Amino acid sequence: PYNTNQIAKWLEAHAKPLKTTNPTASLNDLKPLKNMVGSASIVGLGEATHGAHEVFTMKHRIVKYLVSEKGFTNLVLEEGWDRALELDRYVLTGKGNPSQHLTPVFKTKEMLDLLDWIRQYNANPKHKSKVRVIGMDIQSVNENVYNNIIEYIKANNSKLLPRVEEKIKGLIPVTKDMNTFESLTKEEKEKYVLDAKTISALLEENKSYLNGKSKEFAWIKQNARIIEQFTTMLATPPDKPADFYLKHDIAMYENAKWTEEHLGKTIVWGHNGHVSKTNMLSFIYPKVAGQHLAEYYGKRYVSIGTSVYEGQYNVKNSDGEFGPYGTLKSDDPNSYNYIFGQVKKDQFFIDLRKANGVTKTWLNEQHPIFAGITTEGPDIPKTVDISLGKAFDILVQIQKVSPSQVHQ
Ligand SMILES: [Ca+2]
Repeated sequence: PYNTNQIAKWLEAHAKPLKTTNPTASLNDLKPLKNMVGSASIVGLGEATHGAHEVFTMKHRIVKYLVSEKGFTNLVLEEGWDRALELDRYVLTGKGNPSQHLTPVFKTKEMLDLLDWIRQYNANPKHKSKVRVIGMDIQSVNENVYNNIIEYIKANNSKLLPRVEEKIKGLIPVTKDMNTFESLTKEEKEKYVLDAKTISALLEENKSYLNGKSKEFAWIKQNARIIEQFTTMLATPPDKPADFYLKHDIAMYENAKWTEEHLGKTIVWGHNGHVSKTNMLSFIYPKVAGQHLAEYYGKRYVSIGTSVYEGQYNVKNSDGEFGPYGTLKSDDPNSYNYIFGQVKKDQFFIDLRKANGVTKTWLNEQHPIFAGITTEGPDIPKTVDISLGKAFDILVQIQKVSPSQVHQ
């Protein structure tokens, strides 16, 4: 019968102290991460919640470390693939207005500082590599995605445009948002699902007449893949309600995999529930992106999760408004939050894969942990059971958080 008070002492002796959560502070305290990450090709970096300032800034510091010390060149955000096309343009050319395309919950100062740092890093002649910004989410398929396909066909094989031109013209108005598409008739969604399949099929058979062995054709093909991901996910029949979510994270997984496979060492930035190696969002998801990633990459995928203890965070209230209405209550002494919360350090990280004794056993058992869902409601659990040692390879604990600095 292990003693959780002793476990908290073992954690203290093996915890790597984090000096600050300030993005501009020295990266020296992150050095222990070099060997923890090792030669992994893709690292999941989760956020305990989407509404905490310190969580965002600490993740910013890690990206910084991974980019300048471990060769990572791609940041995949839990953001729409279409919206990120504009964020990528911003960090590449400095042109555009980032906050205009960021999802509402991410329209924050921390997010804009992260993007600005990436923009700066990319314009510095001393770095022999640039960081690309990709979006793995598909809550919509705006017109910019369609124009990429239109533009590439017009330029490489304009003769093919007729076969695609208004399949996309009809798809544009119904993919502007999930509500428009799901509010369609069963027969309608299926026709659009076919229109998307056809567009992708068209690019595939005319591969040789479109400079198919190139890296730009790879991009185009993926852009078309996004349309299929969106249409298929929302064409899910009512007799299989769980498939909406299964397909959702299968797509995010595919987009994160596509990035690593075509662009290199990648960083998957998203919620703890989407990068964990086990399903902690089982109350809605049959499987999450992180399980597909671990399943395909094995030791090539490293999963880092963040955890909290005390403080306040932004969350949507009983009226559905996003604000500083979240208050952490790590009252339960059996939860990972309370236990890691007893470590006498403001911030620290640790390699869960290196745990020994009872701590190792305890990490492989199911225990309560703050869920961090963006909405607070009667049917939304505030905590969920999870095996920390199975969900994450590395844990970063931040004892006190405050609300993200959401634009006003
Ligand atoms: Ca999320």
